Amino acid sequence: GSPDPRAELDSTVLLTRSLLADTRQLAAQLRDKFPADGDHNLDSLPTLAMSAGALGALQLPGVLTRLRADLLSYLRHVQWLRRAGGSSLKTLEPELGTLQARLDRLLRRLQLLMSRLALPQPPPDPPAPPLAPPSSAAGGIRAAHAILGGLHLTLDWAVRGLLLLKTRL
Ligand SMILES: [Cl-]
Repeated sequence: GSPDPRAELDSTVLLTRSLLADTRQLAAQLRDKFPADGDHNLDSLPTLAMSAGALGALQLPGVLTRLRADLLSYLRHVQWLRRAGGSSLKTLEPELGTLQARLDRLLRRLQLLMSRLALPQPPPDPPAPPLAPPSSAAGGIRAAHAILGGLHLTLDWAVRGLLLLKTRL
């Protein structure tokens, strides 16, 4: 019948926590093999909003729209890593492929949530051009740290924001 927004957000948050745990684990595996000297970023990754606090029903559609777009970008980046990241990342498979599959399951769940709740859905933003290959083997590893770290942070803020928003429903 009519969906219970609170229960739908609870379910979505549970699946997001799962993906967050898979991402944290792969990031630790990557750092064990290729230690990193400080935080790493990529220009082609979305900007983290870290939007928590003053989160009410009014913000829910926007939070979900933004998370969908961010996760799609992260998916493209994971796919690129597996494709052109370089031989150095071969042992991160099959874990990176499994992460990609679970990221797809979360995207489907978000689309289902927005449809069931009759929430306005975004206009198709033009797909970004292809990602260039890494400039070097070390550049590919830095990119992997940036992609996994950024995905971790995106999912952490999604959990936090969606649970704070749920408290006002
Ligand atoms: Cl799903």
